[PDB]
Amino acid sequence: EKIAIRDFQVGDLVLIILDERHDNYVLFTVSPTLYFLHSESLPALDLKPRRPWVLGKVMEKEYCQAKKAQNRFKVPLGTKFYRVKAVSWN
Amino acid sequence: SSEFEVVTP
Ligand SMILES: [Mg+2]
Repeated sequence: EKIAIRDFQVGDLVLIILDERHDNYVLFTVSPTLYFLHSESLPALDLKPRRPWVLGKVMEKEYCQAKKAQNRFKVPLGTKFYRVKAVSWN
Repeated sequence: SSEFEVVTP
């Protein structure tokens, strides 16, 4: 039970945590870059759109750029962030 | 959405 904390690659066991400032689930990381959990992943991890944290396995990642000021991620315009799909550890 | 686009690192 050891987790990656930055430079997430496919196959990494990761810690998925609720981020209330951004009102989404994110990968726990020491990097300043935001790794949002892809919304497709929520049922697979039994998270609804209150559980504080879960372990997951990274399976896909996507590099994105906010193109409007108000967005579902609550990040400023132009911000660049990742979207990650993850499944349950075991 | 048009909120965000995929971009190459
Ligand atoms: Mg982690």
